[PDB]
Amino acid sequence: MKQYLELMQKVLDEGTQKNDRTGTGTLSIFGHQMRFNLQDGFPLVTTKRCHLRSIIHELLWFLQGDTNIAYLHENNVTIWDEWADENGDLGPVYGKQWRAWPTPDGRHIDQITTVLNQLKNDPDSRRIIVSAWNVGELDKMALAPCHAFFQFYVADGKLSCQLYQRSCDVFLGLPFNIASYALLVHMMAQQCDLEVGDFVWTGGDTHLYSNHMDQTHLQLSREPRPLPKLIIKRKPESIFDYRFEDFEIEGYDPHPGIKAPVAI
Amino acid sequence: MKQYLELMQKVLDEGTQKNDRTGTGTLSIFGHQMRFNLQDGFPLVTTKRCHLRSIIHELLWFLQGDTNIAYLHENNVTIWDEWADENGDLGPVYGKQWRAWPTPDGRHIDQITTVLNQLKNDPDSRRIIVSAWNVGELDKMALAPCHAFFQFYVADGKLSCQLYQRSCDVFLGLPFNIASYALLVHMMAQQCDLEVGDFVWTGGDTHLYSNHMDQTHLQLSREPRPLPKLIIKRKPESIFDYRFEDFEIEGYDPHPGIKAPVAI
Ligand SMILES: O=C1OC(c2ccc(O)c(Br)c2)(c2ccc(O)c(Br)c2)c2cccc3c(Cl)ccc1c23
Ligand SMILES: O=C1OC(c2ccc(O)c(Br)c2)(c2ccc(O)c(Br)c2)c2cccc3c(Cl)ccc1c23
Ligand SMILES: O=c1ccn([C@H]2C[C@H](O)[C@@H](COP(=O)(O)O)O2)c(=O)[nH]1
Ligand SMILES: O=c1ccn([C@H]2C[C@H](O)[C@@H](COP(=O)(O)O)O2)c(=O)[nH]1
Ligand SMILES: Oc1ccccc1Br
Repeated sequence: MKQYLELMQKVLDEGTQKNDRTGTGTLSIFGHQMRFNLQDGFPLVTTKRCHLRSIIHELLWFLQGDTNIAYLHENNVTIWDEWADENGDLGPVYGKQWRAWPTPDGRHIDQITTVLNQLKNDPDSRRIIVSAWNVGELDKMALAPCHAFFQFYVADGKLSCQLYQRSCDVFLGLPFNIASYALLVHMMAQQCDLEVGDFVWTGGDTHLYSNHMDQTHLQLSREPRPLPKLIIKRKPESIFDYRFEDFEIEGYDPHPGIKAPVAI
Repeated sequence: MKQYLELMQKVLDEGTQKNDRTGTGTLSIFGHQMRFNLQDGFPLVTTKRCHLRSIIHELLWFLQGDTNIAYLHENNVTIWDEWADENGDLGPVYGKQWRAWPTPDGRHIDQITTVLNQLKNDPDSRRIIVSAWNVGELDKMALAPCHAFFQFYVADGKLSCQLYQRSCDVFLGLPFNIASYALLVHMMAQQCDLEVGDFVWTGGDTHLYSNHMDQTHLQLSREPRPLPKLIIKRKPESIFDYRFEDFEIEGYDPHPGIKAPVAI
């Protein structure tokens, strides 16, 4: 899509050359922001084929708060395999913080229920926030949260959300990340009887890996196509009762997929 | 400043009529970002006179990590008076989280020292972050953090920083907030022997109060003037050893101050 391709081009034109944790070099920029009016269509990249299966399962998995990959495995979703230990545990990553942020006094805070309580009883609140950046638990996590913190906003009967992504691989991760949060907004909006507003993506270290340059130029040579439409075939009794089959993408006609390998 | 006036105009043209904490109505937008190349001069608004005295004392106070207002009072800084209790305590706000974030196991994490350690040993890290959004301690704070978290970035020998502000009164608080963080970047850069890069400001609920409309129109009618230059007269042995007198602003020639009252 337009916003995405503009960012890719920006990284190419303005990015500075610098490596990553003892590894592949990158071109990076710091601080960028894109806005997607969800009423204009579901923001699933069209300049390359993207699959939503893993994205949907991962989101349902996050919402359940259990950080063991068992559920992902039961559905043959392997995106977290390289980070899980022999027992399938990842430590207190995303889901754990979203649903059970541990306090110093022994309590566990359900931020998702909190946000829903706020959207229902105090929609104009300026602190409808969910943070996964639990400083005291970073060392126990298989990896530090990338999509670290998001905030909701309501105006004119529409639900908007802004995500702060501290680090972003523009080619591989960004499309996935945008789709994931767009889905969450639709789900939250359905549960609150609200229309969807804007999804605002804000990035920190936004980069392109040196070995994805040809892939980037190829995708930039393609014209974005009309965005698909997200359909939720059922209204669950709560944000925790959604099922994989409840989602359907309509009118998605992307260009062919583009493979982008990674170093180890 | 150009960026600041543009945001102010944006709120006026695109803002939605939204009410706030049972009180004064506002015009608000959600999600915006501004960039200040600190190499172009210190970002202290010139379309209205702004005083840095309280801003400097508050930052030094944040860095010391003590949340009692005693130090502020010793220097006749009264900006936190309305939120402090009879003993002058504010609960675990900003400073406490920056310097002693409590973990579930009883430890207290010094995020400022952590960040300095990162800038010195691993400047390319994509997780040089400080967060004041401690979910488990929000209820104990006099007020929920507004400038909720920030991230540093290093490229070409320059230090940049991006702040996420969840809520922002564009007229009264923003100028203060921008100056505060710009000062922090200068201090951090001096300690790490780096040049100053960009300060990126990202906002959540960005608004203008209905009773500040005349004041806004007045400031918008004024032409911004060349930005001043920040001078640090001494290089302390550490980020915690700065003193009020170490700072000096050169070439600040602003338009007259504009008073903006608040309801109670
Ligand atoms: O670990 C991943 O893997 C894939 C991946 C795909 C092809 C490829 O060449 C490489 Br490298 C990686 C991924 C994505 C969806 C899937 O259904 C499967 Br399976 C795998 C992936 C693509 C895009 C974003 C991803 C993010 Cl944000 C996290 C983890 C993965 C990830
Ligand atoms: O609590 C404040 O007060 C002042 C303030 C000034 C005039 C006025 O009409 C009203 Br209302 C409030 C402020 C600012 C600097 C000072 O030296 C002193 Br004293 C007071 C203020 C101005 C701009 C930003 C502020 C922020 Cl972000 C926090 C707290 C204050 C604050
Ligand atoms: O949702 C995600 C998850 C991971 N990554 C990327 C970011 C970096 O490319 C790499 C992680 O490196 P660090 O930021 O942790 O240093 O994986 C993303 O872009 N988006
Ligand atoms: O650094 C600061 C501190 C406070 N405020 C403002 C934001 C809102 O105008 C009000 C706080 O309202 P809530 O976000 O808490 O609802 O004070 C700022 O703009 N900047
Ligand atoms: O395989 C797919 C194709 C299009 C959209 C989602 C999936 Br998953």
